[PDB]
Amino acid sequence: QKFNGLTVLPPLLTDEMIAQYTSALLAGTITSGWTFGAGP
Amino acid sequence: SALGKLQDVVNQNAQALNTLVKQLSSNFGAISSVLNDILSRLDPPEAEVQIDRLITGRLQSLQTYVTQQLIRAAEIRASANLAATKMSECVLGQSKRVD
Amino acid sequence: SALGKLQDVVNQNAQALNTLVKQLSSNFGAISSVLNDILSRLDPPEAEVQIDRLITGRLQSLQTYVTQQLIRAAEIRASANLAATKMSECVLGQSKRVD
Amino acid sequence: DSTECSNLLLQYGSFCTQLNRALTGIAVEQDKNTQEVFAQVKQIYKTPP
Amino acid sequence: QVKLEESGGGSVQAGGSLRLICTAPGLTHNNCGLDWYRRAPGKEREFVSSISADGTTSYADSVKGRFTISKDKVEDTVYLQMNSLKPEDTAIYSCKTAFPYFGNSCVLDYWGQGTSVTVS
Amino acid sequence: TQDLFLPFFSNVTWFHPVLPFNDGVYFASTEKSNIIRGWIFGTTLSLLIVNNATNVVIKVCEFQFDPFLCTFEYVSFKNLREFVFKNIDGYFKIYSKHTPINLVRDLPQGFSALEPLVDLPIGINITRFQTLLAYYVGYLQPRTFLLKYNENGTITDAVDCALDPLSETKCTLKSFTVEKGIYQTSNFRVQPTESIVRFPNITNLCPFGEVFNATRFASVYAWNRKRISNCVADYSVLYNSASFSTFKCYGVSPTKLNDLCFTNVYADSFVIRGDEVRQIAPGQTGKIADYNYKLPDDFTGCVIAWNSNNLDSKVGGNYNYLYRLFRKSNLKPFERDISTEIYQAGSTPCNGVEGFNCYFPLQSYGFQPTNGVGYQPYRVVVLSFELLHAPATVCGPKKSTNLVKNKCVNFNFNGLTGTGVLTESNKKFLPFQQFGRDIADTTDAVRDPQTLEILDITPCSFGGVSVITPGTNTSNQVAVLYQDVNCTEVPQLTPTWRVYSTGSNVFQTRAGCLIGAEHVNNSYECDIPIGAGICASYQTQSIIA
Amino acid sequence: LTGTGVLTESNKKFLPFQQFGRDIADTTDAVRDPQTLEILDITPCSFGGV
Ligand SMILES: *[C@@H]1O[C@H](CO)[C@@H](O[C@@H]2O[C@H](CO)[C@@H](O[C@@H]3O[C@H](CO)[C@@H](O)[C@H](O)[C@@H]3O)[C@H](O)[C@H]2NC(C)=O)[C@H](O)[C@H]1NC(C)=O
Ligand SMILES: *[C@@H]1O[C@H](CO)[C@@H](O[C@@H]2O[C@H](CO)[C@@H](O)[C@H](O)[C@H]2NC(C)=O)[C@H](O)[C@H]1NC(C)=O
Ligand SMILES: *[C@@H]1O[C@H](CO)[C@@H](O)[C@H](O)[C@H]1NC(C)=O
Ligand SMILES: *[C@@H]1O[C@H](CO)[C@@H](O)[C@H](O)[C@H]1NC(C)=O
Ligand SMILES: *[C@@H]1O[C@H](CO)[C@@H](O)[C@H](O)[C@H]1NC(C)=O
Ligand SMILES: *[C@@H]1O[C@H](CO)[C@@H](O)[C@H](O)[C@H]1NC(C)=O
Ligand SMILES: *[C@@H]1O[C@H](CO)[C@@H](O)[C@H](O)[C@H]1NC(C)=O
Ligand SMILES: *[C@@H]1O[C@H](CO)[C@@H](O)[C@H](O)[C@H]1NC(C)=O
Ligand SMILES: *[C@@H]1O[C@H](CO)[C@@H](O)[C@H](O)[C@H]1NC(C)=O
Repeated sequence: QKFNGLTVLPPLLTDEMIAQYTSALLAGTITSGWTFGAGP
Repeated sequence: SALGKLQDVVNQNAQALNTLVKQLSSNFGAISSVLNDILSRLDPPEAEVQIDRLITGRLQSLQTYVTQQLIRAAEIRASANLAATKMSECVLGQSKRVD
Repeated sequence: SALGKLQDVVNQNAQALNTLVKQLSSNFGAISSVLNDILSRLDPPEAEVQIDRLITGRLQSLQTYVTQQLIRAAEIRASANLAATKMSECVLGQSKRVD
Repeated sequence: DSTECSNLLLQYGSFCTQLNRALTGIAVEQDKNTQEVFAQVKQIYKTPP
Repeated sequence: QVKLEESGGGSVQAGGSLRLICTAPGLTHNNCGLDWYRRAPGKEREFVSSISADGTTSYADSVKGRFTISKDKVEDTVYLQMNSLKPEDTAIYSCKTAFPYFGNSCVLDYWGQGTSVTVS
Repeated sequence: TQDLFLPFFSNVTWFHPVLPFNDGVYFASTEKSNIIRGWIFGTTLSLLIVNNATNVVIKVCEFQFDPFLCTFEYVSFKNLREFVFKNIDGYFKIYSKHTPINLVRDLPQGFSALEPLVDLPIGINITRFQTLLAYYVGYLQPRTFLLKYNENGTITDAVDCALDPLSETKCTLKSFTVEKGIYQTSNFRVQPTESIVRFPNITNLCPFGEVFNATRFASVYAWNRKRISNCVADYSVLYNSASFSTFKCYGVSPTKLNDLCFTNVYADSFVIRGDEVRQIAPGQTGKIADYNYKLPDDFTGCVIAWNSNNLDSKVGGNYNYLYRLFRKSNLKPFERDISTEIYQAGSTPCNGVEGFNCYFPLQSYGFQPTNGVGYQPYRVVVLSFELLHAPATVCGPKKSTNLVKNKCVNFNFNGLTGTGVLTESNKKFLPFQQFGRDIADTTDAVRDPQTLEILDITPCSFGGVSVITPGTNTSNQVAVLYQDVNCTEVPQLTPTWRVYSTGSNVFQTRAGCLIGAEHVNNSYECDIPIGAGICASYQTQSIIA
Repeated sequence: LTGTGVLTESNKKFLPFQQFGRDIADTTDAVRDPQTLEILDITPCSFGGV
């Protein structure tokens, strides 16, 4: 963590956001089959 | 050795950055590898010569680093497109493509 | 902003060309950036070094441009392959692959 | 942080701008990658209790 | 305590030839220029010749053509070849050179003694 | 373009009187009765420009001057006249423009360019001027501008490139309109406040007098070398003296020796014929250069030689001084050899018998006090020193100062020049260790020469600067993001930039310090991506994050 | 101002104090003749591949 012109930008989506997306996909698959990927 | 691929990506990025930093302590033919000493040891008309040698050397390394990163990014992008396709077709549906 | 994808390519190519042309106006650490001036205001044995510096700088800039183009062509080819696949499978048939 | 070095560097045209632009393009692409892979769902579903 | 010298003078007949050698020991390190001046009786000193570190020679109007100023590669020795001499060349010539003080090595200017060039 | 302009939105002094001429002048004047005539420029108040009834006289002379109403003489509310005067490279340039106004007691807001009017090749230093007769005076500074040329080649608009963040954005994107987004314009670096020097408190001067003003120099084949250490090395003594025939330093500038700090320093002394003096230089050849004293090809030191006619000659010529002249091999650099074996020339061993096929390897000097200078004795001293970045036991004359902590300063510990922030260490040096170092071989800790304590070094803060903007089509308001800094350390046209340095709208994110945005508690869809899960947008009107 | 090329007549209109034109790449493409005070275009000398 020492610098000469070096920086490390932080990613836009934190890890909790990635986990939320994953849980959404998983819950949709469990409760509604393949229908949620093509409509309501 | 399960999560091999992620680990290799991390390693390849941390290295080749350590190399970039370590390349900062070479002479490239000058009398020293520190700018503050060439300035503090010579008159401008030849401090310029030494500084120019250092500038050429250091500018050479940065281009190599940038080109390497530019090539690796394409590999990662191809892998990410594959992952997106697998998410669309294996998760949100049932696939008929073998394997 | 519907067609941003088709305009990014044009903008990138034009910008690269403009940078390549502008790099002709840099002396790269020589007397001047015009060959004629070095030819006139100096004798051959000393003008040769000044010419050599310009040659090195210009050659390096050209190489950088060519490498950039080589890298861009690869992703354009990837898009072309994807478009050919979509033509074969979406237009000349009915597809089951999701999304 | 030298200034003689900087003035000498100015005689090389626009290399540094090219390098910065390249690295910035690489950096911005890495968010599009994640966006494409994970953000495929309109809403946020929840399992029943 | 003399850092310079003049040598190579002598007595030669009109139309004759001779060789001058102003010899300083540290001229290679100093990289200063060299001047030959002359003094003939009944008047004041005048410029004879000059040589720079890069060999751009300059000559007096009267001596050009046969007086050639030159510098050896090593040993810090110079020459002024004289030919085509004439009796009015009988004069006392002198050198002038620069020496170090506070770092840089050309600040202190210094005239040697001079040598007699007696043409008959 | 990058040149001398009048910065936008600035004070013009308002006369209604000798004035300075720093770098250029923007003179303007509105009138109706032509009450103003001309100008007088120069230093000790020199050229003159007047306009009586019809003809305009522009003359340069030396004059006699409370005015009211020869190297060159180019003789020949309703109205507003604007003039720009500047003096570059021996030329004096005048630009001008006329316009009609109907307004009182104030400058109109408008844009109009100034065509060039004349160039005069005088070549006189100018530092002051005075008018001759409501008139306005400004000044010119180096700036960068973005100029807009229309179809016919007339400048119709311009952007000052350092007024405020939005103008800088418009500069980087060579355009006059900006789309909604986030753009990265400049870098930001903290600056050193002071300087610190710390040297040990010894006072004994180095014994140069002993070496130089000596008694009996050794002969060249056995040259005396003396180490010098633990002393202040003031060179002013060698500077003042002017009786030197050669003073040349190879790896360093001879006029900077009072500032450096050397690790190991050696002084070599001997006496040589003047003719062989040239042989003391790296890479040269000869009998001295190959058999008696060889200098390396990467030498780093100084050579000081002068003449010793009045000290080293006998009545018939001193014969003590000696030198090797017959050796079976060349000398590697800094190699001494004082063996006394007869040199074999033939194919029969000498067996300690000189004469046939056998010569003594030495030969002496005759210093007749009346020879040519090419033969008179010369005393030569060679100072050779190693010049690493190190404890540097030998240091020149310099004054120590106090110690400053927790501020970006500019330090020098026994030649460890650098810049950064010094704090107190929790490290455990060992009684022989002088400084620390990190993985990448970077100095990151030192030991105080005068109190023997351990200081950590960290670099001064720096980062990038980005500008958050809704499109200029929507508003002229912006926010600024300083990347990866702490909001305390943020400190520039005061009416424009200083607004984005303080206020009640400072927010601290995981991506940097955000200035000019208001932090709400709601949550929306992302509009402009800041980072680390933070976005920003334009709503109800101001900018929210 | 020296160069090589083909000089033709034009219809661009300078301003009464301007001497030559320039392009987006900052390369000369027009010039005003010192005496007749006309505007000439400069076009590069033809080249290509075979
Ligand atoms: C070797 O010894 C000689 C002895 O003459 C040293 O030269 C002389 O050193 C003295 C001591 O400072 C100088 O005196 C100073 O003179 C200046 C005016 O030039 C005056 O302003 C000072 O107040 C002081 O009196 C003297 O000038 C100098 N030169 C001569 C010709 O006497 C020499 O420095 C010694 N060398 C070494 C390496 O010690
Ligand atoms: C430069 O001199 C030439 C030579 O006279 C001028 O060309 C003539 O200008 C007159 C002006 O009335 C015309 O009537 C002629 O037809 C021109 N051509 C000739 C005489 O061959 C030219 O105008 C001058 N230009 C400047 C800028 O001084
Ligand atoms: C001009 O300076 C005065 C103070 O002397 C003050 O009115 C202000 O700082 C300036 N005026 C502006 C910026 O309009
Ligand atoms: C023209 O200039 C001369 C020079 O001093 C001056 O005396 C004269 O008054 C001027 N003419 C007019 C009409 O102002
Ligand atoms: C002008 O100033 C320069 C340096 O400031 C000086 O060398 C020169 O002699 C000056 N000339 C006049 C005429 O004042
Ligand atoms: C340029 O001048 C012509 C006059 O011939 C005028 O018609 C035109 O409007 C001008 N260009 C612009 C952009 O106004
Ligand atoms: C002089 O330096 C020594 C080095 O340790 C230190 O102990 C001493 O305190 C210094 N002198 C003064 C007056 O502080
Ligand atoms: C910023 O500085 C303050 C005070 O020094 C400190 O409390 C805070 O933790 C710092 N923030 C970061 C991100 O370092
Ligand atoms: C946001 O909510 C938190 C917790 O309720 C509170 O501490 C904070 O003051 C709120 N911010 C605003 C701007 O109301």
